[PDB]
Amino acid sequence: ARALDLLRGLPRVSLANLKPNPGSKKPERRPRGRRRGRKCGRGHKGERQRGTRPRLGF
RNA sequence: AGAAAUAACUUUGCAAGGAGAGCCAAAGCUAAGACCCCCGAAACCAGACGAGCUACCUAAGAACAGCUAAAAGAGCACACCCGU
Ligand SMILES: [Mg+2]
Ligand SMILES: [Mg+2]
Repeated sequence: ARALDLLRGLPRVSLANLKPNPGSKKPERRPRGRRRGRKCGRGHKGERQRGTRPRLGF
């Protein structure tokens, strides 16, 4: 084929070369820094923030 | 001191079928990736431990000078007790 000819002049494939397909492994989000975490997205004081808002549909 | 589903979005496989039984299917299924904090009440209920402090009670013991007065929850006043 065409690509199979490309592989001949590249380095050997091994577990040091692999990669995920771009766009698959979305990066993670952690509350650290001035953007992600100062209130970590939970908003001002209120039962929204503490994780105590009424049941779904109240 | 940011743990996780329901959908959605992205990338793969296979595609009228997907999935290694059960499930879904009028382009859908299978897989992965992403997203939901920490400290703090007065309390409540159950079972234990406490009357060597203090409140009261029981058994058997102990103390209460001297003076005045004689059988009195008597007067002055030590030990003793209390705490204006
Ligand atoms: Mg996380
Ligand atoms: Mg006693």
